[PDB]
Amino acid sequence: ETVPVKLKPGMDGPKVKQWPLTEEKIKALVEICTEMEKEGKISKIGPENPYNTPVFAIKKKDSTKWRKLVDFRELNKRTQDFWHPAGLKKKKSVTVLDVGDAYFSVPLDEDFRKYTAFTIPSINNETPGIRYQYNVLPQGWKGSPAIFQSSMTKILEPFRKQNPDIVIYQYMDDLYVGSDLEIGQHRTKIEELRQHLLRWGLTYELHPDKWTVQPIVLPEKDSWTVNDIQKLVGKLNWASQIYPGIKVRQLCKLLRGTKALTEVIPLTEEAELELAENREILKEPVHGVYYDPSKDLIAEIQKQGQGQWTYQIYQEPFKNLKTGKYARMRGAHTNDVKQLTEAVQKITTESIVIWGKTPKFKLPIQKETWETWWTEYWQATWIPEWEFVNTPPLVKLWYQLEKEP
Amino acid sequence: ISPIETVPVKLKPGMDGPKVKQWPLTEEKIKALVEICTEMEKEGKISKIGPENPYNTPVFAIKKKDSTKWRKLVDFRELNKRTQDFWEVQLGIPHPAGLKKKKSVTVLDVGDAYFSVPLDEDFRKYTAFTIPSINNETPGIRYQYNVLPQGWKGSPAIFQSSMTKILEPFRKQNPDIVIYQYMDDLYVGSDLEIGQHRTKIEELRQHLLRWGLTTPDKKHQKEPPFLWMGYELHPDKWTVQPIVLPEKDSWTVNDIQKLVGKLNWASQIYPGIKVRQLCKLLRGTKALTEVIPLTEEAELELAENREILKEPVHGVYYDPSKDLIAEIQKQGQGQWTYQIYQEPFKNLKTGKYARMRGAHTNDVKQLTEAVQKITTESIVIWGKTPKFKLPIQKETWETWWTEYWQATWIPEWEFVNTPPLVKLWYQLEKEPIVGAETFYVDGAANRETKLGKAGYVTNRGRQKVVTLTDTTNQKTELQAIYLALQDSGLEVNIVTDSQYALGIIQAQPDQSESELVNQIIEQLIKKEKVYLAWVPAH
Ligand SMILES: CC(C)Nc1cccnc1N1CCN(C(=O)c2cc3cc(NS(C)(=O)=O)ccc3[nH]2)CC1
Repeated sequence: ETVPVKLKPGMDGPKVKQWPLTEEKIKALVEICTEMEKEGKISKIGPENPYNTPVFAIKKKDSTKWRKLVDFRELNKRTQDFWHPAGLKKKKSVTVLDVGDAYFSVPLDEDFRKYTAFTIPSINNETPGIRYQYNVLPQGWKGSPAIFQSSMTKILEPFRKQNPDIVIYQYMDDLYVGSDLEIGQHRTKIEELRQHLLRWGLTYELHPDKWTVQPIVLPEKDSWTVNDIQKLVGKLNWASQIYPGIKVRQLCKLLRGTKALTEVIPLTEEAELELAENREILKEPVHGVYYDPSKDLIAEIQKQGQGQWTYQIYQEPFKNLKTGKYARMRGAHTNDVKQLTEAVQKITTESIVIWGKTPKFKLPIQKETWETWWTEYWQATWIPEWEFVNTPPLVKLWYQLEKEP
Repeated sequence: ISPIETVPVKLKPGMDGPKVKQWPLTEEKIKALVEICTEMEKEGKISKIGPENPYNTPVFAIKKKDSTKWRKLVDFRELNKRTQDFWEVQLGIPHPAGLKKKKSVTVLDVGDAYFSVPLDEDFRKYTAFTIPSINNETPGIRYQYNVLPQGWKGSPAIFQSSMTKILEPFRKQNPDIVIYQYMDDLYVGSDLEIGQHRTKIEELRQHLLRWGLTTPDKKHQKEPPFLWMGYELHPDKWTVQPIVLPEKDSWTVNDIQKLVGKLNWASQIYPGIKVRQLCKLLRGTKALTEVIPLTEEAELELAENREILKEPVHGVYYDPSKDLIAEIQKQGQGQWTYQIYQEPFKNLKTGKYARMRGAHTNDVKQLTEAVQKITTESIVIWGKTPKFKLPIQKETWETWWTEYWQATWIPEWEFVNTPPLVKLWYQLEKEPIVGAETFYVDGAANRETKLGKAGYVTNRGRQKVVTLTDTTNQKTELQAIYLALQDSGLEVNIVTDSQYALGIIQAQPDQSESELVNQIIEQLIKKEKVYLAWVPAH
């Protein structure tokens, strides 16, 4: 039978406009859709359906075989509710698998289908878009893994008992398998899981335990100039928003007088102590920070430049759950949008591994720029929420100061 | 009517069909409406009904242009606001630039198409209207629609859908033919020779006929260059049809605004169109009907525009086997002109972006924006991004982008030296300047009295303070920096606590909304080296 799925009280179906696609992408979607049409998974719809959800074609690791990807973010937020492993983060190596291919097996409630309406665009609009709706469980839709949960655990159990030292977690179309076995034995065991998964209907890795909490390193110098001290004080002052024990008084006293920026200032013992105490405070994360599951997770990113990027995940301003840095991947040398997308995906995978949810991003990129080119470098099955922001000059300056090896 | 499956139509959430009373008409209008309705009744378009229908829509009677023949119109205005929402019909029509050159083209007319597609037999009751009788007494003749009603909300969408089902087979059978649906028109073009082409068309027409959709008559046919909204489509290219400027020695505000409208649109195609002096006339206008005399300067540019508009600008069609190239020029601060072509001088399209009079930006940022706008435009027209030819050195780009706080990017491009070249007007020093004077600037203003002071004290003993009336604190802070700049040599170190100038350090803008910041920019540009240092206030 089909489970009667419905929308949250008062909500209506999504009517998100389809963004223009490149010719390659359109061709790929059309092929893919014709196939799914033949396989009875999706069906052409009429004008009596006013709903719509964005669709695009991605590519991931390993192929030319364009993968269809639908942006169900709005539908997910409108879908009724249906109401996590603490050890997954402490695993040596975690592998991700796309179990999205399993949903086509289960049919979607007929009365809900209308809401899955999506559209393949036409170049120069010389042809009306090709409208379709789902007949089965859609990939990327929250209701899919939920409905398919009964079946999912069932198929997974046999592997879980053969290997309960391994932790398996499911988020959307993904499955993260974390084990403490060494690379080879780990991967060999994963393929064992896949082979097991393949006798039903579907088809590198992370290292969580390595995610070290990096501190802030303050500059040290033989001689300090008026400007060096000034820059140090600016950053320390900002840092007092996190660590209220940080002090700039004794340093600020050295800044008394209209002296040349390049002039060298001898540090008074009192100022020297202050700097020492400050370094001690920054030696460890601020106390009392804990994750509240009933709160939205936030991820802010700053463009540090030269391929470097910094981020912080929190819920309350300054009470950071995690902070990190991302260097551009080989190849992304002239593309910011690629580095950013890669960053968002990396940060999001961590958020899932750690808290089992995707954070809401604050991206230092113009709406237009992002929306025009993010898809070209997207590889994950899911899509996180995002807002576009103006990065404050100091927040960047402070996190740039993070400790490196 | 036709033998096509009807579309399931429903009313909005919880509403009911219109129940508006029938407008009173004369024996004349009525007698007319009666005959038309008897005709439609037999064509199967409408059906005579009765009391088993509480819904009603006002029917009206009008005669057509410089003529006389009673027609009819039904005000579905109400039914429309009560009918469900449908899928959005193509609001964005194609653009000649993206049209592939077809050896033979043909445009069919299916005006009657609306009244050919059946209406959802369930929904029909809601389209009931009434032909009144002679002066509010004997009951009028009642009817309802059995076909897609003209003026009804869902008609255009439903008709388009139907046309698609019907065309799907033909399209598959012979893919070398390109069909385009637009209003009551089908623009069928192919690479076949005229004879084979005509044969296909007849097959197509006959195919539609089998479906109930009849096509044009020897009279109602579109033949010469297809006048497709402001464009004449020729086989070799497409031209811009006459955009005429009226000769009036009396111009009202309306006349001037409308004129500027036409002129502004012309700025996209025609090189050199200017309206500055025209716009100037709108200053302090007290009424649409006010007549403002054209200043000499206005009469001159209007004259120049008249000449520019009488030039043969023509575009070309799209050839997939050829590269898409877009070149940009900075036509003054903020304004950018571009032309997308495949083979030199043969443009597929041209255009220019007015200037977003921004709060705080720079040319490289603006160049980027123009680039992104063009890209989206290209992706929508050709499903491709073009190769860019930008008047900016790779070195300029690398230096700027690689250090901007915001993610920015420009697709595959190439430098084209066609002055003026966009550039970085200045670059703030990376470190303090050894030797150069150090200004400690400060401006403070009482936000309420709007009275303040802006000054500085340097390590060289130079000092100054200026009293300002009707200012704001931000203005003083900035002004402080201004004086610092004005009174300093070619190399300066400036320290301020204005984290609003900290914004200038990170973004280094070369244009702003405020005249003050602009002045500062002018000064910055003038120095050989400037080092801006921010320090926490108080
Ligand atoms: C409705 C819009 C979207 N156009 C359009 C829609 C659908 C298919 N194709 C289209 N176009 C392709 C580009 N294009 C030509 O290549 C062309 C014009 C043309 C004129 C004559 N002769 S004439 C009538 O006397 O001017 C002879 C051969 C010709 N070829 C015009 C038509």
